[PDB]
Amino acid sequence: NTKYNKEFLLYLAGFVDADGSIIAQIEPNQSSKFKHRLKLTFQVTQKTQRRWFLDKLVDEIGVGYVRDSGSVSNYILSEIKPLHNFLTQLQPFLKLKQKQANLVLKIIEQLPSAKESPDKFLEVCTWVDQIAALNDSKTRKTTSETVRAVLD
Amino acid sequence: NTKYNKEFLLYLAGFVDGDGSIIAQIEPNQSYKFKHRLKLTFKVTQKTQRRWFLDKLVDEIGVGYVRDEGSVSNYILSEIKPLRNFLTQLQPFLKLKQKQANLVLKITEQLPSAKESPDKFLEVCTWVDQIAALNDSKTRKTTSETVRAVLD
DNA sequence: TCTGCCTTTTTTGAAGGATCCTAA
DNA sequence: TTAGGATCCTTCAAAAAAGGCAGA
Ligand SMILES: [Ca+2]
Ligand SMILES: [Ca+2]
Repeated sequence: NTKYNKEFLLYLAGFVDADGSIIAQIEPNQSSKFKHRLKLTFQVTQKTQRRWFLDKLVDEIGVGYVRDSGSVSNYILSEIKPLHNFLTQLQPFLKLKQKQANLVLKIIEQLPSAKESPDKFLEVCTWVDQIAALNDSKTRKTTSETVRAVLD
Repeated sequence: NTKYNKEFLLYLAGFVDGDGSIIAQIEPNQSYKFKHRLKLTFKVTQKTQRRWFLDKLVDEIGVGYVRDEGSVSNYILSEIKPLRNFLTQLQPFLKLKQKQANLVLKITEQLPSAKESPDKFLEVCTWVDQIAALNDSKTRKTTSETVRAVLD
């Protein structure tokens, strides 16, 4: 558990509320127990000319990585434990994405029990739905109702 | 002056570096002495469903206003004196738009003596050029060299 | 099985301007 | 003339997903 300084988290929270994204997904997958799995991603996007800003963020957060997608680059953090540690410390300072971060934390904490009960899995999938509802969601396909249908 | 608190300025600088814009323009208009005027705008854009965020900004900055543009809204500050007071305080905390902020402050400081000679109006115009260079400029038309219709 | 990373796509929600109006 | 506001336009630079591979 890296501890992050407060002035860093305040500025970063403003920047995340603006250019960042807290993304929760349900992905069909026949080899997982309930034929789906959850993905949680913290992302900060920026034009590739300013990839230096994202490279410095990776140094400061101490985990995650930067990838180029031609025109733009993204800082990505997905690994569950460091994602939990990071969002736990950022969320107090968030204003537009606070609810999404707290949902992600709730999901992460219930993950252990999600993976042994289909109705607990479903409940967690409804929290994913709530995240997407708070985001500017436009291309989403798999929802908790997709999961419920498939569970037979 | 209105003296802003530190935690407000940290968060806002991150938000501004993300969704904000520090804009300097040279507008052609035959009724100004030099056939142009300088226009300086601090802008924060957000989707209109989140216009309450921008309304709150008016209250916290204590000047400026919010304009609905249909799909998105903008907080706008361009009145020269409060703009100068606000950017002076925000500038230290900016990381992507710090130079643009300092150019606007520099221009503002010279405006008075700008409206009193060619050569020095043109000089200020090159400082506008430099802010546009720092921005992701894509639709700019009137530059300092356009202003060389001051040539007679 | 489970997780984290890789690749790619969609559609804006921003950014960064240009131009027009009007009082004092 | 001037400052500040009002209307508008362009072109992305973001956001927010989708789908897939493979090592553990
Ligand atoms: Ca944004
Ligand atoms: Ca941005």
